[PDB]
Amino acid sequence: SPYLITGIPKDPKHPLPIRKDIDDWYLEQTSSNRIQLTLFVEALTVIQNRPLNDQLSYFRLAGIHGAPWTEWDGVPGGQKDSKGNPTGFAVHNNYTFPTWHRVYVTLYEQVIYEAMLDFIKQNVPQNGKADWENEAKQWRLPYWDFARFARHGGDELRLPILVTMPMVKVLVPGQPGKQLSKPNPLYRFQMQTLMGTLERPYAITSQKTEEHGWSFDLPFDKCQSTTKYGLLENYNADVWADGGQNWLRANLALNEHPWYQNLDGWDSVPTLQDMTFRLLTTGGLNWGEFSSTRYDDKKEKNWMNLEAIHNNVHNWVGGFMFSRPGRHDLKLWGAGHMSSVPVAAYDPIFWLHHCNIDRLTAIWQTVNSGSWFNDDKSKVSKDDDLRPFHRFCEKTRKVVFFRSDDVKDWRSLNYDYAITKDASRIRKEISDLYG
Amino acid sequence: GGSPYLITGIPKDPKHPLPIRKDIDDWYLEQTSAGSNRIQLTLFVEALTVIQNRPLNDQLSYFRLAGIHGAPWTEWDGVPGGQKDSKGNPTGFAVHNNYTFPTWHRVYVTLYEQVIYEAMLDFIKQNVPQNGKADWENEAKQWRLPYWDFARFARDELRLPILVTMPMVKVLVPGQPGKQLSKPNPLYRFQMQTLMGTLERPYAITSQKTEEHGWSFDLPFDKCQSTTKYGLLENYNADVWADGGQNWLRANLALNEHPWYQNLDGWDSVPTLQDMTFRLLTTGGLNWGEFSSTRYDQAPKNWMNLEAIHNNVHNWVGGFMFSRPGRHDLKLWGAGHMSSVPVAAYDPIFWLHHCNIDRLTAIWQTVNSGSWFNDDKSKVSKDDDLRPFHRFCTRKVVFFRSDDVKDWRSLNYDYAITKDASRIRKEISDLYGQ
Ligand SMILES: N[C@@H](Cc1ccc(O)c(O)c1)C(=O)O
Ligand SMILES: N[C@@H](Cc1ccc(O)cc1)C(=O)O
Ligand SMILES: [Cu+2]
Ligand SMILES: [Cu+2]
Ligand SMILES: [Cu+2]
Ligand SMILES: [Cu+2]
Repeated sequence: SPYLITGIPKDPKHPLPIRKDIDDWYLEQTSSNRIQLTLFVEALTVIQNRPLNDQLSYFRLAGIHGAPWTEWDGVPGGQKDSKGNPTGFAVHNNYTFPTWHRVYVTLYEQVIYEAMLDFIKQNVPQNGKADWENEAKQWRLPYWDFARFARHGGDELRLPILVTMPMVKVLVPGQPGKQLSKPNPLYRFQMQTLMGTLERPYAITSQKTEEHGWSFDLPFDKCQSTTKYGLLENYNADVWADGGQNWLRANLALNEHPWYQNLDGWDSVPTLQDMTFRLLTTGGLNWGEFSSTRYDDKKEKNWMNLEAIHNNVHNWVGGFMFSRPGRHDLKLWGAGHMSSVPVAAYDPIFWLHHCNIDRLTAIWQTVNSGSWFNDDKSKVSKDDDLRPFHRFCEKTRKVVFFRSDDVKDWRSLNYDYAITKDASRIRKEISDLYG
Repeated sequence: GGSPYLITGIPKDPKHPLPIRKDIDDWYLEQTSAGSNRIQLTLFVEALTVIQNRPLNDQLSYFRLAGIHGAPWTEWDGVPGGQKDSKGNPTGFAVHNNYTFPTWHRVYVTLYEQVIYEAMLDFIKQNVPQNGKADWENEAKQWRLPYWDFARFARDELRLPILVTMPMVKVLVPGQPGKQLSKPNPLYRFQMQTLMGTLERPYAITSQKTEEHGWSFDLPFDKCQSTTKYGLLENYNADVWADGGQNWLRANLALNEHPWYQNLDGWDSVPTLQDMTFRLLTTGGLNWGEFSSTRYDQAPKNWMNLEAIHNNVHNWVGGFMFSRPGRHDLKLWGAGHMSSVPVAAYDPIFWLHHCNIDRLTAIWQTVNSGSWFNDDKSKVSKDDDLRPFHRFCTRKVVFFRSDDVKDWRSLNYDYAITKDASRIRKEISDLYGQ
């Protein structure tokens, strides 16, 4: 420490590699080689199995966001949210929501790439290194396009293919023709014990949430594994230890789009795809309005801001009803990690979601040049330190925290998105995907 | 070695008179409570894991025992497979749509229970400290196959068993008090080491035809490595199909929404699964033909026979919609093994479901003691051989017959509800009455 966040280093043979749609990428891989898939699976597996005292373990990286609310990279915890409760470093309900998360996703991608290089050095024979290093240097964190209809070989939105597979096949380096089935590190994350009993100070507690005006303590302390919808009130806690990846219910929620906001008076109740379309194409919006639920409290007009859409998708992926609803809403009963700020980052889909939130931000920036922390509301937050993320400042030759202006051009972090490559094409592509 | 496997039930020990098959949730809760020694849960898990890991050429492997019922339609215990139905299609030894449905399945469930008990005794011989073997053996001798009470509200909701919904389960380390080990739960699913369509001949599991909204589909069971509940959806990548998950929330939703496949036009009301089960056990005046099978049937209203309720529960547990349905039915989309006759027995819940179907039969017998293969319709099937199941008779080995298992107690098990016959109508009302 400090861990200096840069994005994957620039290699002249690999100009601005793209973050791809994780379903397109998965099909590309499994149509037509499996080297990037193998690298991602093997590297993330290593990262997930690193110990708690390693701040580049999966648990500690996920820990930056929320619970257990500890230090990271020499930056102390002890932060409080608006309710006065313990909270993480993540920015929610402020205009730095997109930029804090832009750095967070790049940290994750960078840590994964560094683990891929270690993998290659240790497992790929000389004859194969050039090719495998080429693939690592081209790889970027895929995004989950939650607003794009899934292909058939599409009419509905879905969690990623790879997220729904408990096992995945990878290559055996230096044994061309050979493959192995391994547990898929994108399917879930689990510790070796209930997360509530981890050594101090890392234990994950239950998390108090409101449902229909009443308080419930979501039993995340009783989980060994992350779950989607697997936690239900008055179920045996042995079920809670691993409540499953109930991906059919997440898919149901995505297509039923039960927005939590009051849409009384709206022109229509949009689908998730249409709400995303409106976000990207409504004219005349400023950075404050686009970026955060903070801009307009009482909205928590025929369009919804980035953070509010993102909040709904979190709920719909993780499950947002622990207590049993009325009979007419039983089809969506169940709670899980992605709906809960303190523990959502433990679910590996968190990062894929946030990769698309970053992509949506980049699209919006592209077609709203100049709208950046400069309205009357968001200007105060422009120069906030994005703790706990450190970088080396070239000008001054100092270690400093990231600030939002440092990541205004996401290309400075050495990744891009296909959709933002050609500004002559982007408006057509937005209509093709989401209109 | 020319030796038929005789099905007897667990052997009689006079200090263990007619042990009971318990409700699997009660049993699991007891086993995991501080006042229990946890030995039966350990033995069940360890024995069923061994049985599941036996090779295909072992006829007492899980795959081969599940294979008796349906696909891949091979021989078992020297009795030839490769049978064909009326329509000309492959069919297994299982009896469906006939009045021997309950008795064929009574023997099948006993076979499973017996193989498990024998594997428990092997585990004890090899893994338990000498001075604990007598205690562990006595627990094995008390153990019987638990039943899933699909019509009883969980501790108001019907639910799959607690234990069936757990991917992992903690068991004892014999001789090391307080020490437990988490292991893959053999009741959660069954899987092979490859996709089941690629197993060595003659064992490969093929796709299975199903009709949905008037169209034929291939349910892609050949592309599954694991059994699934609801995990097979049309137009999903086949890598999802390899293991489509145990989507137990959807199964529970189906149990409580009870989308009966039958036309209920003219019915006084649409009963829940608990009320339909109540009516099965309490409607008087029915004969064995009417109770036992879909074959008897135009149909009666406000009542359903045993086999028809059982069929619905199969569909609701496994998932019965592969192709995408209409908007209103999206909440129950997805297909899985338990809804398909050829492959349902591979899902470990199959046996727990049939244990309760055996229980419901025993209860009905108890309150209908004079009705047994003795109406005009069912009488002709009474003396059917229940292939492939052998027993010793005259000193010859023969096939089981329905009359050999009229008294289930001859197989050395009982149920709490039938052992206490004096209370039985009050117990049916307390459990299942509205
Ligand atoms: N559940 C939150 C949304 C949310 C959940 C988890 C998160 O990590 C997050 O950033 C936002 C809401 O209803 O508004
Ligand atoms: N699909 C059957 C139900 C069933 C399924 C599997 C079985 O093994 C038996 C019955 C029906 O609709 O009637
Ligand atoms: Cu966040
Ligand atoms: Cu988020
Ligand atoms: Cu059967
Ligand atoms: Cu059955």
